[PDB]
Amino acid sequence: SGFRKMAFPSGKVEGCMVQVTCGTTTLNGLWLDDVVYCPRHVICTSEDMLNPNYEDLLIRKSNHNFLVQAGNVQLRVIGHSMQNCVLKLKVDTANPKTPKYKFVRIQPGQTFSVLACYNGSPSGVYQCAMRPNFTIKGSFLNGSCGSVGFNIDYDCVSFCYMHHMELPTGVHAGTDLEGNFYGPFVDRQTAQAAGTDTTITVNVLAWLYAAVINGDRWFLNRFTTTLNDFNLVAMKYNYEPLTQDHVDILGPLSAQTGIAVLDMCASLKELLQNGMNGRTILGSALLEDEFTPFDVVRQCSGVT
Amino acid sequence: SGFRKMAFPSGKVEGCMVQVTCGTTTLNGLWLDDVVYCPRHVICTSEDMLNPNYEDLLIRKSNHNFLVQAGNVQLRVIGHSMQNCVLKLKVDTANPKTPKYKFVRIQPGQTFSVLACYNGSPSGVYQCAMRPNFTIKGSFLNGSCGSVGFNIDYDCVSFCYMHHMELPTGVHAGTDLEGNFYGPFVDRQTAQAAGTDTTITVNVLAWLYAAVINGDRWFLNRFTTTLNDFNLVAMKYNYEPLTQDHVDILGPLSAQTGIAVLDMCASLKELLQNGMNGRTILGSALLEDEFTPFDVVRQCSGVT
Ligand SMILES: Cn1cnc2cncc(NC(=O)[C@@H]3CCOc4ccc(Cl)cc43)c21
Ligand SMILES: Cn1cnc2cncc(NC(=O)[C@@H]3CCOc4ccc(Cl)cc43)c21
Ligand SMILES: [Cl-]
Ligand SMILES: [Cl-]
Repeated sequence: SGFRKMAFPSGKVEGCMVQVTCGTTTLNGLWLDDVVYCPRHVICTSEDMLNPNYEDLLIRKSNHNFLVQAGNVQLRVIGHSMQNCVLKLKVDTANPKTPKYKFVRIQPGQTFSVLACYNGSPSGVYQCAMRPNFTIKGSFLNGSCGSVGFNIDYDCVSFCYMHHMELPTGVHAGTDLEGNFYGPFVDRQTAQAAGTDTTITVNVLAWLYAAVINGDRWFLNRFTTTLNDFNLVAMKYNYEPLTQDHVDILGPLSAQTGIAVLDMCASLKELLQNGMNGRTILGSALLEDEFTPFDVVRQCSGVT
Repeated sequence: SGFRKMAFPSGKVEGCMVQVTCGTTTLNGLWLDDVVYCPRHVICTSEDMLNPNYEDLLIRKSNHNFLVQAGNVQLRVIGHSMQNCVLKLKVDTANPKTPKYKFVRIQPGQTFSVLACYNGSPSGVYQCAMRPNFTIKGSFLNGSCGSVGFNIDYDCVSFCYMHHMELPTGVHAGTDLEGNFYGPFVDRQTAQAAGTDTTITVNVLAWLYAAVINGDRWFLNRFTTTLNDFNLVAMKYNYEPLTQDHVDILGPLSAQTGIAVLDMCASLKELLQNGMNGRTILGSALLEDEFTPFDVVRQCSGVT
């Protein structure tokens, strides 16, 4: 028992991290096969960030202007191209530590681990979720750009995020491994405000099932609700609308605990309306929404 | 910016995990050099756990009764010994992935990362702290025994914990890499209740400094306190007494933010007395105590 904000083991992704330097800018790159992926703003000065024409800035850069360093040895860049907001630097050596991998674009509500890096060196690993406003609440400093978000399916690493930017409000923006930003953000130092950060209802429900599985049962009540009834309360609390797909997704957790999905919805409805009353659930004084129903099943069953 | 419960990169420790089987019991082992460390209860049946005489049970076991499997290849056990509550299985091959390492016994309040494993395979990584009652609030299931807790100092892994047991209240108990349990726990299936789980005051103060560093400043007040005055309030809230050593430890965070340690103590004193009033600090509705002052500095400066 016990339920923790758990990240995937990072070793497979640590073996992919490299340092990319272009001129006076140094960020992280992801080395898979003979390609190094990094944010295209590696080609900018802090002044170019204000209004960058990336296609024009890139005309002035050649293969030798990109200094790629894996560990403490230099990689030879034999080609470079821009795919959306990422640069792909073709090197002459295939990464020997390249794991089985995929590039996936995730939906809001989905969770992933992040291996925060500085100068191609991993500093830490943590779990976060793609918010409904397409930002992430990470922990990134200057030099952390190029750090990646991922999920592991036994031996296959599914890369879903590359860190690019920090909005004025401290939240984070980035792209998938094809260079397409999550949400409306652009790689420009311009005022970009995120939209409403709603709560991922399906994830809160999954976390309430993890609490019942791990012995926290105080919040369980004698009521039930309907999808329409629960969604009226959820809207009022800036919770995402719950769909029949989310109910289906919760099916296995509902089977494991014997608590019907709509009964758990009524438990959540009362927690929203009454508050925690100074109580905690899985060591938390707030309703956690960064555990998907798949994460709950994986952690509670011990998938390796 | 952004402040997350961050674990150390786990790759160095993933390369040490092996599966240890003795009879019908299978748990995890830590392979460093030509030695495999694992909990001594690998030699017990679920019935032996009730009242085990380990020295007697071990008489019946030979080198060939310990099946050590690294990845999918078997290791040859050429010796075995019991050190306190751990078994050291000498193998004929030195682990090629053995990192630079140390065995350290940590004090309560200290934090470390845990790489949870099942059948020698890493399933996840998370951060936790040695509680003042010498338990940890981990996430471990049946088969997770032998999973280790560690800290990294650049390239040196300091192993501080091996998981052994789950108390009836869901909390966790284990030993250091010398086999000595943290606290009073014994490797017996007997009623063992943990003592008071007090809050690690120095860690809460360090986390309040991380909040000010990352822009959460609402809780800052116009008051100051003394060590004696703050400790009267802290005792009443089951907070650990704050010492001049803890004040000295906070010195650098105090310098970075310009907020005197005793001023932050008064901020904490008011949060304890008034509550959060439905507000959050670093995305938390409760005062987090599993970040040491060293963790705050490391994460906020990006030590790799
Ligand atoms: C500067 N900085 C501090 N903590 C950060 C965490 N993550 C990222 C950054 N970096 C940025 O956001 C830079 C700074 C200049 O403005 C822009 C504009 C667009 C883009 Cl794509 C990147 C950036 C951080
Ligand atoms: C059974 N189990 C379930 N979730 C666990 C998480 N961590 C550990 C265990 N295992 C144990 O605690 C076993 C079960 C039998 O009782 C004892 C007694 C002493 C010792 Cl050292 C180990 C154990 C877990
Ligand atoms: Cl910006
Ligand atoms: Cl027990």
